[PDB]
Amino acid sequence: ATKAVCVLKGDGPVQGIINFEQKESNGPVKVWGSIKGLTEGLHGFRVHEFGDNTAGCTSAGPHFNPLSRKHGGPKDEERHVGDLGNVTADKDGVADVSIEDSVISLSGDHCIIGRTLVVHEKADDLGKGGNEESTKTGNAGSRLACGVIGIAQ
Amino acid sequence: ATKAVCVLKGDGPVQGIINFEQKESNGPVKVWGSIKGLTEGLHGFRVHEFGDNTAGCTSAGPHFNPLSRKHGGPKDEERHVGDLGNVTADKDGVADVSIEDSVISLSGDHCIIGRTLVVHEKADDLGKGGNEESTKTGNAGSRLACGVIGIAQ
Repeated sequence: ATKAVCVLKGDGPVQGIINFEQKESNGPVKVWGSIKGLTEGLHGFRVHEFGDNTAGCTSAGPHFNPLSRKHGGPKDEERHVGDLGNVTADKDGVADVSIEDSVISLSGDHCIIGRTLVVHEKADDLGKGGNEESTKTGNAGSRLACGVIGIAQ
Repeated sequence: ATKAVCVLKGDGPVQGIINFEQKESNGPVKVWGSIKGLTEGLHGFRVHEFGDNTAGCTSAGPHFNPLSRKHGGPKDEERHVGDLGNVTADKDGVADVSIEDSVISLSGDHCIIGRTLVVHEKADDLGKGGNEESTKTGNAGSRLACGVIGIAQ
């Protein structure tokens, strides 16, 4: 029963705390928490390859894709392990997060610990935007805030 | 040949970037970089158990000592896995770091990825301070800055 947490920060007002819990080695991971300072609406929510913040959220690099596949949505078969979809911010700029995902993991080949969680400026195409970028980054736009995913108590 | 990195931040002016590199699974780990905003002198440098920054450096928890040994020094036989000794800040408050350690690791049982790196207010007396604290926390003082250790490119 591993747990993990992530504090999200950026140059702007976007900030939040996300928690992860995976009660079983091969079970689903529950991720919940909230993010504030967001514009009302949908925002891309992904895990990027590197837990490197030497240069802001940019150093986090590309989507976490352990097995080179095209970009897609959380429910898709053809996706990136790191694609968690979108989080939704209400009129007050606050996004309450509660997701359950069984592709990402807190251990094994899909372990996201030590990697970066990012919330993007724009909603995630889920690869259905109809252009190059879509199938690549879902056109989520700039990285608003991020943090390294650490082992929690 | 895994690599890792950590951006150190706190409530004060202390901040820096540390890099880790372990070219071989069972080999030593090189850690280097620099920290600024430090008072001139020795400052404890340790890896703590949790990559949890929900409550500043406090949430990082206890030393990373998966082996229940008494506090030791970097070169001391019995030391915590997480005890990296001290880093030294020059008159300008800058500490240049270059260490090589073979107890911590970027993989396996001593894997420090996902955990927190902290630089302390006081020098780590390496368990040689003469009291009961020395052998617990080398009498290192408050946590000046920290960051979660992430996987680097």
